[PDB]
Amino acid sequence: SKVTTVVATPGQGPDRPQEVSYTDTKVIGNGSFGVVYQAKLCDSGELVAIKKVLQDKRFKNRELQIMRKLDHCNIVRLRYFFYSSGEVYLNLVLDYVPETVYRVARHYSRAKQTLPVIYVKLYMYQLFRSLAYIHSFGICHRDIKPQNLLLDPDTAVLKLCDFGSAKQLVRGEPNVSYICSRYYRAPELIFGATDYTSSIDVWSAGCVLAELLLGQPIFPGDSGVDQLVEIIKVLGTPTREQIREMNPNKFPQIKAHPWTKVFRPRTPPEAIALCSRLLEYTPTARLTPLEACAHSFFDELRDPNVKLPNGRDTPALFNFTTQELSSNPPLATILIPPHARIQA
Amino acid sequence: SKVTTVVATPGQGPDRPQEVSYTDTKVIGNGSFGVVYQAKLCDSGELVAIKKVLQDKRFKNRELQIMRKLDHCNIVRLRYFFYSSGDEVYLNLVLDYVPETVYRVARHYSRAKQTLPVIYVKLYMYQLFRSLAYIHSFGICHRDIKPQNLLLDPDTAVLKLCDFGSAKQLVRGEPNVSYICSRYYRAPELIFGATDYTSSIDVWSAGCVLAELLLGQPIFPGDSGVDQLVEIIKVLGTPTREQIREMNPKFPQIKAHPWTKVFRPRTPPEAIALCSRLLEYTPTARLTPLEACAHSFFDELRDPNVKLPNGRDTPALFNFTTQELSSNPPLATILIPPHAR
Ligand SMILES: O=C1Cc2c([nH]c3ccc([N+](=O)[O-])cc23)-c2ccccc2N1
Ligand SMILES: O=C1Cc2c([nH]c3ccc([N+](=O)[O-])cc23)-c2ccccc2N1
Repeated sequence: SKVTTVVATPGQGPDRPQEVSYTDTKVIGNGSFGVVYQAKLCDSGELVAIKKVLQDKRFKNRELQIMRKLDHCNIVRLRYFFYSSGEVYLNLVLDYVPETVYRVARHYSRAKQTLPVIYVKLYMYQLFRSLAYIHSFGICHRDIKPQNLLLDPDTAVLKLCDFGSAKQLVRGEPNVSYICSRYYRAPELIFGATDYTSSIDVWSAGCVLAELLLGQPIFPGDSGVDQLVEIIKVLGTPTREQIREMNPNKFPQIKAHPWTKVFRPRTPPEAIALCSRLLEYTPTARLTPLEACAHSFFDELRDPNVKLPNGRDTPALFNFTTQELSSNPPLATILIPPHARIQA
Repeated sequence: SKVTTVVATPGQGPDRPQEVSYTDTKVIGNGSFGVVYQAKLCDSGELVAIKKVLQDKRFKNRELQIMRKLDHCNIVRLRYFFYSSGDEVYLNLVLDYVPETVYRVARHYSRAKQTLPVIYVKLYMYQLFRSLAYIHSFGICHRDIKPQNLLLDPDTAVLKLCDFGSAKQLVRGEPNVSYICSRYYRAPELIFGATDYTSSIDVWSAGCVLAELLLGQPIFPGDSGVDQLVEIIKVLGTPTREQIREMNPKFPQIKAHPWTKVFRPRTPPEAIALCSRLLEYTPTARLTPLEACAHSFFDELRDPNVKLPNGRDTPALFNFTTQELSSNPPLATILIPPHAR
């Protein structure tokens, strides 16, 4: 079988060129930006994904510069990056994860079942950790959706991926409002706001949580108008002031439709509570990623005896860094449970 | 079975209600605005669709107001309208029922690995452009042109534009929301968030429907606006800074993909030519609905001997009114062929 050898720059270490060899190359994605292949590293035999993008000589690649400064257990890792031609192409060698929340959720959905809540807790918590981390650098993902949430079935580790839309948001600087996928767009983006903040990622994460609980997207619609109608059916009509906070300079008025009426009976009240605090019209009213992690809905993950259904221990959930906690250090008293603090 | 009698107001003419009875009611759709039922008029036996929408009684329904004013062979007709309740009040629009949609017809061919015969692409697109020329002559923009809102009668090949729930009279200098129009059919200026767009957004949408019928699939798919723009750039090429200015409100620099390379071989050159004149970055550069009708791609419909594959004659295609031609009267010399009475 064919073996390709390239010389690449390490994704995060010091600039020490490495000779990398991979085989069994095969396509696994064709997203507008470029091609996403899967390959097998000759030596270790580990699987990797290679995102190949056309590199504009005009400017430096934004995804690459962002990926180079990230190092977190819940963010897909950039192992190496090198250029080729076959025309100038940037290749990003990333860790390959077997599943996605999108595929897992679809499997349960067409089997008429919902994902056990223990998994909803583990997945959402890890997503909020990854967001707390990138937001601490002022970086907004801008495309949070089930397809960009990679999962390892056995360990239950979740990893945020695809930073092709990510960007450092600077106060006072305008940003395009046409990023983010259909069902997951915050109201301010639908209204065309250009001064939105990182809280749009929080709205998107809230849509993912509601979707895992419901078994289907919570705010579907092929047009922004249809999406807003679904949002209004649940949150109610926006006050003129809330519309002002979403920013952008006439819908059939409806009242506060209980969130308890939204999900099936049995749904943990804490899950419903969390959704209501994430999916808020006013962007400043939504919980921050870190506050979300500290929410009572995730208390079970902080119990000393918690275990995965398959018997294994839960993945690392409390190894927080100073960087991660910077938005609100005091939260550590809740985020790091007593038993994770025993010195032994 | 069950018979329902209401006192309904005729869609057109003097506001004079009459008793109307209907039977065989059944849900046939669930839209965001409201349920859509089918029913049979007890007198005529004709089938009708009834759209029920919650009515904020302190204001006049815009869809109703626009519909009461429209009368065209290629626009679904508002037969009657009436109110009912469930302390909540509903406006019920009694519209003519049409058996098919371009969406369903196209899907049928698509999953059978075939494409709709071009004679139908011509008939359907021409009728859609006639309906657009008509509503635009009143300054009304549909704002949601897509396969699902194009009704079809299989036997006569008559097409009727429907669902005016997003339609609005566009007034120069007045701002309009940019979040109307469905995903694959949104003009670039809407994707960029323009608030001063014109009726030409309907033309871009119609161009997307034409390309889709020729291709067998949507031409500018994508779950985010960014993805949609990439697909648009792959075909039209990168927008000049000026074209971006005309659309109003950091992309790679790809060059124009020859339109002929876009469709399968065999595709009529005129079809390709029409698409390129509809799908233009600069909104003022796109053909007007009336100019589109007069395009050479539709010449076959103007041939005296044209017939539908099923042997029947084509539907009415030349009965233009002064209102319809107002944007450019001289086009009548092309629009109404010599043989046309
Ligand atoms: O590591 C990957 C690569 C990968 C998947 N989806 C993605 C979306 C975006 C990107 N990306 O690099 O941007 C990679 C991936 C994907 C899909 C199915 C199964 C496994 C899986 N895993
Ligand atoms: O006249 C209708 C009503 C109807 C269809 N689609 C629609 C989309 C919008 C509206 N509307 O009133 O807005 C009515 C309809 C539809 C669908 C399948 C088969 C026939 C058909 N016919």
